[PDB]
Amino acid sequence: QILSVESYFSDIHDFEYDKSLGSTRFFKVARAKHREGLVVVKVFAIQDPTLPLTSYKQELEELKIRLNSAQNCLPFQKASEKASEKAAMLFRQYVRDNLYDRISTRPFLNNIEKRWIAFQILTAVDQAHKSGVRHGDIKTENVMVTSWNWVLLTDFASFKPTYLPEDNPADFNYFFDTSRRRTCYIAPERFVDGGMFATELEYMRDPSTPLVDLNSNQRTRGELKRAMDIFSAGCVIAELFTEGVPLFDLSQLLAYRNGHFFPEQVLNKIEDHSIRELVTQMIHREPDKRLEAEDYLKQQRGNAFPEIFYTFLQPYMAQFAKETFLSADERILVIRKDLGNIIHNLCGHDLPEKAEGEPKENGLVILVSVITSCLQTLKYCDSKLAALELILHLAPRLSVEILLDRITPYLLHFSNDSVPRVRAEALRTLTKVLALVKEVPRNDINIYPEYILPGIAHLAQDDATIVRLAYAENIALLAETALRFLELVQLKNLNMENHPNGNYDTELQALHEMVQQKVVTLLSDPENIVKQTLMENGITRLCVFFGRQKANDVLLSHMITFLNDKNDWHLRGAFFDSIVGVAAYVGW
Amino acid sequence: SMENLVESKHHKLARSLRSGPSDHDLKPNAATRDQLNIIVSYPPTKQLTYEEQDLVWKFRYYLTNQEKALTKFLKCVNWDLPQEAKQALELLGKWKPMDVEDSLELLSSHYTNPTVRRYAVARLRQADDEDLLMYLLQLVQALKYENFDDIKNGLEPTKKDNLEQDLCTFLISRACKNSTLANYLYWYVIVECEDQDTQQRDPKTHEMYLNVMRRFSQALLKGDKSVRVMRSLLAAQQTFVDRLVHLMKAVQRESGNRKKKNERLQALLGDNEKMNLSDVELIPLPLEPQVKIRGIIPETATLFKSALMPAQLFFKTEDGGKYPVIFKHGDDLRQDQLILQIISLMDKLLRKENLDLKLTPYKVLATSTKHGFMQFIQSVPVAEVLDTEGSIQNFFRKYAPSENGPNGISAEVMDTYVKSCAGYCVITYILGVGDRHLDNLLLTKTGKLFHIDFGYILGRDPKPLPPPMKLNKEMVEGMGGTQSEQYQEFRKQCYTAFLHLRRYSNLILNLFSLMVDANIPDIALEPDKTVKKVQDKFRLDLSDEEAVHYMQSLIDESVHALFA
Repeated sequence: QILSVESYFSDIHDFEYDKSLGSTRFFKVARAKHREGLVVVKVFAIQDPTLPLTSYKQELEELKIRLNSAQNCLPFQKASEKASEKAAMLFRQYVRDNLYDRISTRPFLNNIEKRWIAFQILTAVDQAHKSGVRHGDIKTENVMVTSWNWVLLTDFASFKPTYLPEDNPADFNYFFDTSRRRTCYIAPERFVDGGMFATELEYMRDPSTPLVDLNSNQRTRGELKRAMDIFSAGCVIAELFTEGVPLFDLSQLLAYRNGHFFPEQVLNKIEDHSIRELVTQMIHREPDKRLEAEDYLKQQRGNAFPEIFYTFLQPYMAQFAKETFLSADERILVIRKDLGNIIHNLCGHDLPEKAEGEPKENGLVILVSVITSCLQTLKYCDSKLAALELILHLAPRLSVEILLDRITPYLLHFSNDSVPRVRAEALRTLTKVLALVKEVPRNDINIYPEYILPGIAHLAQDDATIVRLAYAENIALLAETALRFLELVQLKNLNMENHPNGNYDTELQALHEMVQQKVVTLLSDPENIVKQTLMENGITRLCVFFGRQKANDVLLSHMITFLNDKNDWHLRGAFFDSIVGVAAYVGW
Repeated sequence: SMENLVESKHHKLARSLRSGPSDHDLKPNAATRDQLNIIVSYPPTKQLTYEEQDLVWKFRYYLTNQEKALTKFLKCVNWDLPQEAKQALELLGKWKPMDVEDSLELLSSHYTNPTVRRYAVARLRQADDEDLLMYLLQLVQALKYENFDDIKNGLEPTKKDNLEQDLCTFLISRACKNSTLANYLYWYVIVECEDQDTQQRDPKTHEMYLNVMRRFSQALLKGDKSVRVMRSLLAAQQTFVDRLVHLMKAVQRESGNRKKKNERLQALLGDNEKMNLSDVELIPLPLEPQVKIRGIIPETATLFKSALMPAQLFFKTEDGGKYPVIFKHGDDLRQDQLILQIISLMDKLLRKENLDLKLTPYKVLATSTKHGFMQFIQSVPVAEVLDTEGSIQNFFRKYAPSENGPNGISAEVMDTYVKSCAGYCVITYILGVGDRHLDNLLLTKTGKLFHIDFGYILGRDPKPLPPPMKLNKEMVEGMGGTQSEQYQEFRKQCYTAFLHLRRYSNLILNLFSLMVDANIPDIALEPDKTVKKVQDKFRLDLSDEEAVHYMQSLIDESVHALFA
């Protein structure tokens, strides 16, 4: 109990996490406590050395006032409450997924609407805490983590010693901690740094390495929390998103004291007036000019979007309540979000066409991925229904978008292979996916079927749920449509290239011959599984058949695929003849 | 949440990135290969990407061929799936032999796989006394080994109650080959057998390490030749020193004044120390496994009059001569033992570049039970030697009238000084030495410079601190005059020197990546910032001698410093 994986503990803990020291502030640490066995990354602190101040009374009350409201921000489950002598460890969940870290972790997730959605979820928290007055707060990606509902749950701990980038596809780079200061890449405040002191503490003089060289603490003055100081900090975390990299240079900081800098605006949507102007409003002089989160909101690029936000925010508050009961959400949410659809991007008959022109109702809904990630959590077969409903609800995920989406589905055939007729659910969905007509972004897309499907077909040998197999021979032509869709990349690959003498036109076809030789392998491996199933008129063991006389059922459906392997009519004919000979005896 | 949602990502990421790369082997085609040859030539620190890792997982033929490029690919992979492991162990053989240097990186906890560890021993297969220099840093790397000790615990303790996979016999085959690498390494090991009760108490694995050291001693002694029992006996005789330092702990306790304790020491050492020192049969010296004692002279024996109780004594050896020695007892001196050892490693590479810094790497070791000893020193420690002299010039002239101040010509006294000074600034750049003063400045009148306060490092000072350079306003007297000659020679030596260490200290980045796993204070915070700071501080990012121009401006500011 009192120790755990460190002698340094006073209860059951999983691990020690990272430590750090500010230039603007003192030391800090992270800790992953297995409280009730549940391992969660709480704040580290010792009350032993902090007794002299214990000023925290106020801080704990403002915590109580703030944590009271479970909005799009992060309320801690017991933070204020978790002070003690050897262990003042402010309680929090398993956080270490800082924000730019998460962004570079899934560029697969990074998307036009998504960035804007994330940004807008943060914006609601900002305007709310300004109203529920907690003015003048600092910002960096240490302040946030990414939930299963993709909510930017904003905390109040802007140093996160657990923080940097993540899954960056281009890289050959050394470590980068302390990048423009004594810790992680900060967001400067022009009045704090360039005016008084970049430091938080009181004094009456002017150090450098922690920063005060600007002025003598105005001869013993305190902190002065204002909205203008908040606009300053927000402005620096934003550009990091846009450039994918921060703006923090000492030259840039001298230029910020000068109120005029060294821009190199790296994105057209960012220099797009929509984004450029309000950023510039933050940039000129935060108190001297004006920047208003309000002005920003009123002037949302599309004013449709604020409304799309706040309308569906009502559901997001229901999401914050859902921390009570997930399975209940799944199924009643099906009921509710029939209406949700009929409100938002309504189709009259609840099966959106996945390619409805240049979208006639204008959908690009990254929020389906939001909800998907919530509903990944295991509960009840309630889920089966909503998935089938979703298959029918063939909303406009692109080929690629549907493909991104395609991560969990077969993953859940696998995850509930135990219920054999989950195979039947998945059948319908994959048949639907196949029936959808779309373009393959890359050649390799089609190969993963050609290996995925093999794996799942072994699972078919584990238990033969017949329904899946019956559809197989049909959507065999649709998997050949996946090969047509691959051949569309062959059209794109052609779009990347620009008889008696023994001409050279063979070079144009020859690689497609080898591709076809490959696809013939992909006829042969079915021909293997098929000949095994063809001898397996029952799943056969110790002179007994698990009665795959059901082959006669699937036999009608089979004509679709039967065209494909047929030319070794010798081989097919022999196996079928062996079947005929016995059927002629046993079968009526 | 940490449920199927977490895993779903991993699959989608595994698909396309796995399954696609690795297939029927053939050579890379496009001129992007020429660009990529530059890209792969990025240094150790240069950690790989989510897409660059995939490219190497395609371009296997050139990787196989470039015998030392293999490691960059090995940074990319992990042995997650048997299918991975299959291709990995296939290619382990296939690849043109790895560098013995790059073989250091792969022994890290990053790569838990035994086959890698087994094959890395073949990549660095040279069983030679180069390992003794490696013993200056390797202990922190060896700290990543407390897993296989529990495995080999099944074997080594049990059995006694060259091509190989057994690291312990890689160890035995390489180390037992030399008496220095046996005994002195055991005394070095005795510094980790010291305090092993805490590594038993918090970890448990120090008890396994006590079994390991016991079973290494068994593995050596079972070797059963004169050599094997003899090394067991010399350790035992050297262990008598432990009795002597316990007696010296008691003599330290009977203090008086500096003279009254010195008399008590001279008397107690007269009977006890003369008798014991004469009594011991040819146990080796702390400075040298070959030199052996046959006496100690308690007459000239003296002490540094301070709480650490540093000793100043002279030992009539088997070799006749009266070798000067010093002990420090009741101190865990590991901060200094590591610093002087790393200094020795740097000095070896620097001597491979033909510049000698003229600093004194005094030997240090521990015999048993946190007691320890070192090579003694002759000194002129303070600005007071130069102040007793007329000037820096007059100081030269007094001692060595060949120099005769400005009027003579000092030759090698001055040459050794200038090349030494050009060395000491480079050491201060890298190590970030703290608490320097006019009283930490041992000017040996022969030309050998000793600035000394290495215990404060990584800039450990309250706020203002020593510079990355090595100059103060006293030296600004002599050097401001000899500006045309000595400051230029200083300036030229250091300029050429950095440019050579920019060539090959890449291996030190590997050493650093393992040697960083040591004990040095406050290391709980420093690592990631330190690795970035090292590469930035020596701006390997920018190979511009304009940085030396920037540093030379700082040098101008140093003479300026009364107003700069």
